[PDB]
Amino acid sequence: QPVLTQPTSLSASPGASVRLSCTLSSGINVGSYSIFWYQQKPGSPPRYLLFYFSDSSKHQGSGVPSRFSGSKDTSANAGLLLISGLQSEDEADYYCAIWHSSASVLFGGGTRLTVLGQPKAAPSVTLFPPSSEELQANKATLVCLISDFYPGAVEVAWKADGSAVNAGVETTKPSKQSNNKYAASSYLSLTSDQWKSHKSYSCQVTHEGSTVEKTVAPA
Amino acid sequence: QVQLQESGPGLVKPSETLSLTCDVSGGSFSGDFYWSWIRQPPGKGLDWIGNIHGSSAGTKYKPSLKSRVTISKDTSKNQFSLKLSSVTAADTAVYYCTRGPLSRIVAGFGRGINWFDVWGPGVLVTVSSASTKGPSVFPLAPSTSESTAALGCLVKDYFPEPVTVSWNSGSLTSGVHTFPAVLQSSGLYSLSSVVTVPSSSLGTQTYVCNVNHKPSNTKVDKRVEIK
Repeated sequence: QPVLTQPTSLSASPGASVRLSCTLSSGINVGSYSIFWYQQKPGSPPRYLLFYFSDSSKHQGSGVPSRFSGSKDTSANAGLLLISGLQSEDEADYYCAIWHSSASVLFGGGTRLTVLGQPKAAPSVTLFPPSSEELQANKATLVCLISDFYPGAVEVAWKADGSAVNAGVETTKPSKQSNNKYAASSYLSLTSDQWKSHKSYSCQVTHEGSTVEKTVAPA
Repeated sequence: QVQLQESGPGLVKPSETLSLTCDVSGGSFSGDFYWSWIRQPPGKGLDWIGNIHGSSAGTKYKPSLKSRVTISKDTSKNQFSLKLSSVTAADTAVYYCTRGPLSRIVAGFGRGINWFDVWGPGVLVTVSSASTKGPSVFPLAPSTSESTAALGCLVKDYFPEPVTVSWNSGSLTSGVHTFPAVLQSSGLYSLSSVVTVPSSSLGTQTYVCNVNHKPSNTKVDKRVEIK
């Protein structure tokens, strides 16, 4: 039962040199296998980065910058992916892989690489009231869109006439956008009568130490 | 360029057989390289299913799947296929087809079996017992207005993923933000796509979201009007 171990997450500052390890289980030896490396950015499929067996046997790959390279650590029984001069676009998930004669293609769990220098960014919040169409179907969905924030962690709460709402809220996890910032959405699902029965509804997004609250009012 | 493209049903019921095909263009199927199937559960990592060699048609599968998996080929059509029987929710994933490098690159290397050099874009397969459901598309009408105005479409209560949204038949890309869907306790998905435009544009330009939900064979074009 051979398995590849990768650290689930790694953080490093820009310009640093980092070592991503793919440790083989005790039963197999890293000298005997060519370690392959794959990189995956959000919203796209993985791409072959490189493979390293030894200085004699290795391959770099079309378009892969020389700062990426492969290596091994026989004492730790590990394959290594090395990145020098870390850039912000190097943020990705990194997967290692070997071929085992009896276990076939083995993937590591993947390392999620974070670069630490990025500045804080406040969320921009847009709140939509329900459509007249949906209202005519006796329902009302409030849509709260939250974009361009970093760090990715936010808290979303809803209010009715300034008082806390206790149900009907679904909030997506933060995803990363094309500008390396984070985005999320939160929905308050009501009936048309519940929508009519308050003078204001509000979506309150808490990011870092502060909150930005948007408000809509029926009719 | 040797371009790959996965196809197949986006939704398969439990215990049934998942069936996908990879169409290959720009290059021949036959050759000393492996054609492979790899899958990735949403947010989950990479998992190798199996491969078929280009010139020998021999197969190799993941040992924990050998009883369930069949990888076959169609030389007349230049495409290979994947069949995974008795599926469960554990088989929900994006499925990729891949092609190894040419023999010239592997000089004494072991076949490049685990070398996945070109990838398809991947198709999501949801294994679920719930029925397909098309979306209800509601306008998100812009709002006193600021210098920029946001308008959008709410794509409400569909199953399964995914849904794509364009704006004005693709003529409009700048300022478009389509958000990842929420999944409700009801089992149904909802998402929103907004475009942010200058105030001036509201009196001159029409705005139509184009919603594509392939699993229900539904497309909706909804004009986001101002009221």
